[PDB]
Amino acid sequence: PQSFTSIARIGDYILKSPVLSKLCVPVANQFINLAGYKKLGLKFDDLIAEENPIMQTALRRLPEDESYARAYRIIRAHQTELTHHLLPRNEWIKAQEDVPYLLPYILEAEAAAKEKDELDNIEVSK
Amino acid sequence: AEVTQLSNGIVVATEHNPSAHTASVGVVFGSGAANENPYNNGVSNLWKNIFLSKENSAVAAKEGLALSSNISRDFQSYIVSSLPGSTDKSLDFLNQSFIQQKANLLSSSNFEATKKSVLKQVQDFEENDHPNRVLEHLHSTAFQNTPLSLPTRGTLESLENLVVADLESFANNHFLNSNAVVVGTGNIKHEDLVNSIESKNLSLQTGTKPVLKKKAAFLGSEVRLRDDTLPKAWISLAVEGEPVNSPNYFVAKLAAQIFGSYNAFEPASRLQGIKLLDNIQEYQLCDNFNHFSLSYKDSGLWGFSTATRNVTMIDDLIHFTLKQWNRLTISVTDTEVERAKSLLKLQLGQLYESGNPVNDANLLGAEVLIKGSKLSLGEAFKKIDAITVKDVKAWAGKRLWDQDIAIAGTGQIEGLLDYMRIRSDMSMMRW
Amino acid sequence: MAFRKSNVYLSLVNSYIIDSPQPSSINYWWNMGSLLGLCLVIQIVTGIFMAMHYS
Amino acid sequence: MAFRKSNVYLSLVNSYIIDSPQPSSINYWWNMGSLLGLCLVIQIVTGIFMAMHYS
Amino acid sequence: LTVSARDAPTKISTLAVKVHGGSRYATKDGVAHLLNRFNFQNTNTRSALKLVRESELLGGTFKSTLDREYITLKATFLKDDLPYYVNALADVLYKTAFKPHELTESVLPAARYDYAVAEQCPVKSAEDQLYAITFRKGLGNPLLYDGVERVSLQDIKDFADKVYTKENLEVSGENVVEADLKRFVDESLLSTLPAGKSLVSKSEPKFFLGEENRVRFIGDSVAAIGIPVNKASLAQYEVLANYLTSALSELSGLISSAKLDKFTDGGLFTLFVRDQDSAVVSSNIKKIVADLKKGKDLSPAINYTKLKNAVQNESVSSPIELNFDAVKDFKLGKFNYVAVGDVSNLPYLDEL
Amino acid sequence: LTVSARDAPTKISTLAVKVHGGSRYATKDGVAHLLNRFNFQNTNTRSALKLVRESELLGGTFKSTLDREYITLKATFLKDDLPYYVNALADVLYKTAFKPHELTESVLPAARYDYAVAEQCPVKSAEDQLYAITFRKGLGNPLLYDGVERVSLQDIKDFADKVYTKENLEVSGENVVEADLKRFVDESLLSTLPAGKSLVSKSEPKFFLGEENRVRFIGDSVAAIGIPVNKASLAQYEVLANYLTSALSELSGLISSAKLDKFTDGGLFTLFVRDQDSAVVSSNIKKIVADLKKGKDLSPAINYTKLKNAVQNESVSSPIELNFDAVKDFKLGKFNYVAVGDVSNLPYLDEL
Ligand code: HEM
Ligand code: HEM
Repeated sequence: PQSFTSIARIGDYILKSPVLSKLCVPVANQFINLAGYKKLGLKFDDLIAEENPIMQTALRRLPEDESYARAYRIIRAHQTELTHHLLPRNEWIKAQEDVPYLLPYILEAEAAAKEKDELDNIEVSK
Repeated sequence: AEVTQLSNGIVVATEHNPSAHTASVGVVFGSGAANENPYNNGVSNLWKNIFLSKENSAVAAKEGLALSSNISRDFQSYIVSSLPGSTDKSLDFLNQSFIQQKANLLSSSNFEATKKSVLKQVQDFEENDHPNRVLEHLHSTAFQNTPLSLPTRGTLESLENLVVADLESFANNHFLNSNAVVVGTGNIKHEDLVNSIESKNLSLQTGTKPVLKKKAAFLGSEVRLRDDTLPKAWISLAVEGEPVNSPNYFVAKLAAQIFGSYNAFEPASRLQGIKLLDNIQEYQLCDNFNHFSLSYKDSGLWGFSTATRNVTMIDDLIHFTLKQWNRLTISVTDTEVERAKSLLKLQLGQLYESGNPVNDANLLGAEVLIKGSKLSLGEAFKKIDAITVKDVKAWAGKRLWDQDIAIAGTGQIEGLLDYMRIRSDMSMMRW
Repeated sequence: MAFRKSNVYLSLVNSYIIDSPQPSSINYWWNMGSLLGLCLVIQIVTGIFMAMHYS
Repeated sequence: MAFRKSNVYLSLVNSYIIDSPQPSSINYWWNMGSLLGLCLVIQIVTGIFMAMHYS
Repeated sequence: LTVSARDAPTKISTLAVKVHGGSRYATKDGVAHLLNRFNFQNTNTRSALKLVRESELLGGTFKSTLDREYITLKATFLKDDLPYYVNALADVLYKTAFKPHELTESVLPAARYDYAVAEQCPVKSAEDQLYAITFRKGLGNPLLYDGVERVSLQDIKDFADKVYTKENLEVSGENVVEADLKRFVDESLLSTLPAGKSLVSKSEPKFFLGEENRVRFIGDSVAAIGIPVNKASLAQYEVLANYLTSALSELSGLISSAKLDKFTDGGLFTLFVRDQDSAVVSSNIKKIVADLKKGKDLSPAINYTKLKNAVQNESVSSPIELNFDAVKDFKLGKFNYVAVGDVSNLPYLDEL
Repeated sequence: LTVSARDAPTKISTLAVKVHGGSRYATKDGVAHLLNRFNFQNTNTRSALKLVRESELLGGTFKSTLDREYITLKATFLKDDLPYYVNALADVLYKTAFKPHELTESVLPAARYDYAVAEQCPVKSAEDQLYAITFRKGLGNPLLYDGVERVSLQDIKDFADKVYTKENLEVSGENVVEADLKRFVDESLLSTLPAGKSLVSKSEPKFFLGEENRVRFIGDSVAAIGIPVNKASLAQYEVLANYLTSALSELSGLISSAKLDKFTDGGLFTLFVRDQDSAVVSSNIKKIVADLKKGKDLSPAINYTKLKNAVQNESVSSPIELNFDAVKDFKLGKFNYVAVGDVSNLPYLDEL
């Protein structure tokens, strides 16, 4: 319900700042480590809720190999949570592996839908 | 631009265009298929096709003339087009074989071959061309038992009782000097056309056409020519619209242009600025639609036609387009009016300003025949630019909001609901 | 599609009492079922409003 | 097809409690709903058998 | 960058950028069709939705058409909106986005629709069979993509920057001021396009004669003959095409259609005889070739085809400037032949 | 009514009635396929369900096969059940019901399935194109019904009346007493069929050389050559067909398949090169004909040919009995050529 252009806007303003980044990105790294989705073998873009048309178009536009890897990571997380264990520590996602891979597709679909409604509520100057 | 003069009996109209490479003259009568019985239906088709016989058109081809003709509801035209230096060869042809010496055209063994090919033509129309035959059935059920209900091509049961006596009787009753405009488009000048139509002393006939005893009245009705062996479902649906010389003529054209036309398979037809598309695109309700505003002398028609293969959701297609029609009465925006203004100016510009002078001859003949002159395109644009949102709302409250409709359908129209649900869709309960 | 079909409950209402295809030839003896449903509503409502006072 | 699908009532029972596809990941907090169903049946039955003696 | 215009005191202007990028220049089969269906998708600076919803409010539409020689990018609009449309077409030529989601959602279903609508007409089948057996690897390329050889997205980008070059396009404007059009085509993105090579070859396209092909088909059956025409005898075959369909000939009731496709290096004369039953098509095509193997005096049809050529050069403005007066006689020589439909009852090239 | 049988001390008999009613003699395109798919439907006295149930309880199966020359009705069974299967085949030939509800429910979908699985192989597509361009309206008729010309039920009854005659069939039993079979094919309904005439010709089937056909196809690409063979040169092309697909040749890494179809009055040698990309099959077929146009000695492959001919005529005991001893050399003359698939990258006939 907060669309990703707003999140990216705030995050780019934080990361492009010299002071704000050096205070806030350590807190975010500790937040990511405490969150513990990586221990179940999941990247964060497997966590986003997919039942809106924006994410349905982003998942439809995602390429084939990325979609197969995403489906495997999801099925592995379900089987892991079914047994109340974690994954072995060699099977955890590393920080370099936790890449934003769906985010350009989400940002493109959101810019498309925003331009769509701004051109549906278009008004002329006459 | 257009100039129009009146000779001893004939009105002459030209649209001179000196950058054209063909010139085109002809005669446009004022009695189309709305001046027939249900029993001589198809006489104007037989005159169109004996004017374009092979032995009548071979004589025109040896002189470099190309024949054309058009049967409509109100008018009918007979056009001879050629190179700009040979306008009097065309006037000579149109005189010596259509106007005065029409006894070789109406030969038996020419009438029989032409009647046979016209019968084959309408037989292949009635079973293969589905959107146009439901537009003709929408006309035949909206205006029933009044003269506007007649198909322009005629009828297979009607056409096989026709003889040459019927053709010459219609010729005596309607091919008259009081009923005809002589048109000239292309780069023929007006003074040369009047000088060569008074150089020859051309006279058509001298009577006056019979005046019809009843005017066309819109009857809210339906007709269902259902056929489960066809792939799609073709549905035309219309209200009574404006006739020509209305004050609401261009408002009806603009209100049809608001909802426009659509094709499901062209990618730039899915991106139009119509608010109906983001209701009918999610489940792919239709293949195409087009919103028309057909204007005649007596009455008119305003509505749409669709073809769809989603035969399970026809009723929601009808429901969504009629709930989009309701917005013209209640909540049509400024932007939809401006967009339809620009698209209507483009559509009228492509219709009138086109390279073909046969089409200009048909349009100029019908317009000058019905109202004595022709409205220019600049005046048409100044009448389109003056339409406001209040004009569209007033017109839609008059002609659209809670009015009787006429429906015609063929194909798999089991999913199409009855008259009363569709008619109750014509006015929403203010929500 | 229409909201009376897209909804969970309104499609039940639609499919039973709004868009439900009935044979066109059925006569007034086919109103007895709707009549019995009205009768059942009458009995239940009046029974509750009397059981508020019955011992 | 099977009789538990080719019925009217057993189709509903099959679709809701027999062949209902559940996510395999759901923990023990996803039993509270069937627990509330059991509780509701308990309340209704014991209340009826006490209303047989309540004045 | 040949810019040409033609003024008029009227209301509708029409711009066209025509590129030598048709099927004749296609690298793989149907890349010209896929680039043509790609044409008006989104650019790097303006979406495809924004283009349509601003062109509707300015009062004009875009189209793009494919044939054997050209990819034509047409813009029909109200007369005093010209710089918007020259920048729109310049952006389409210079910077179009080429996204794979656009390939898989819009362009491939549009091309699949185009192929499925042209597949049902047996005259289009016979015409492409005729082109393919006459010219083999130039003009005889398939016109539409049907996926027999797989075209990637990189193939479409490579074809796009092969044919969208500054020497390979013309800009032609009906009802446009020519000075202002020339001022608006520079000071644009048609000045930044690569000055590539012009793909048109002034050679002769290496035809083949006496060939025959037979295609199974359900429905109407078509028998088609096809004759390649050089640059010299072009107008004799145009007079023949206008003579056979007019009322001057006794064969006009037997011929379904007859035309002459003209190019800058010759052309192809095609004749189709089509109906629903093979006995009539066999009888008719035997009568056509038995009458054309004897002479036909084409001199009655000269003024008629002068008019017809003026008519069909009103719509296009590609003038080929044909003589029509030195045309006296025709006699059929060698010809390629295509039978589409019930080919177990259509005649062979032996029997014609 | 030639009746021949070959006894054996063996548990399983088989019994074949072969009629000359295959696709060679089809009056309409695919009426033989529909009669073949119609064969073991119900007769007047016994339903088709009852035949299947009673034959299963007795222990045997029926089959009906269609090739170019024959329609074969085969019955495999346990040895002492002979007169049941004789009377079943006699009833199928004599009195089949020919009901429209059997045409539209069980025969037409089976034929549609047959054509839909034969379309997917480009080798069978190329083989029938080869037959059609070599022989035109004899053996060039299509094997399977595809509805290009509509075959009604009266056409199937007329074709069955034409070909199910007493002079047009052969009764051929294996592991069966010939005196018992000869007693059971009279004392039957095979002896009151119409004594018509045998449709086989003793002439030569009027071949055609130098022809070429190309059809597009999505999938594998097949380049095929085909050579019509007269009766006296049959053994040489059989030694060639077994030489080209054995290890004696340098070409069977390139040749996907090669065979020789033998009829009474000649045959057709077919060769197929098949791959998934067109460059491989193009260079392969160029190499095959470039080194078959120079000669080949086939005398190494004579004993191998005698072996393969023995193992492929062990099945049917009406073979052709070629000599194989006088074959030495082969040189490729003229031949018909078929491209299937990516036809604008496969070579043409004049490039071979
Ligand atoms: C199925 C529908 C019902 C039927 C057929 C029915 C029938 C009856 C009948 C015949 C009586 C006797 C009336 C008399 O003779 O005076 C009665 C009485 C009564 N019913 Fe019902 N009833 C129904 C539903 C209900 C319900 C649902 C309630 C309670 C909520 C209820 C509450 C009562 C009460 C309180 C009486 C008390 C005596 C009286 O006031 O008449 N009824 N019922
Ligand atoms: C929704 C489910 C129900 C709930 C939550 C509920 C709740 C309660 C509660 C809290 C009490 C008070 C218990 C006490 O303190 O003594 C009570 C009493 C009672 N309930 Fe219910 N009840 C339910 C269903 C029913 C039903 C359906 C009936 C009738 C058939 C019923 C009949 C009674 C009666 C008769 C009492 C009387 C006092 C007693 O015996 O305890 N209950 N209920």
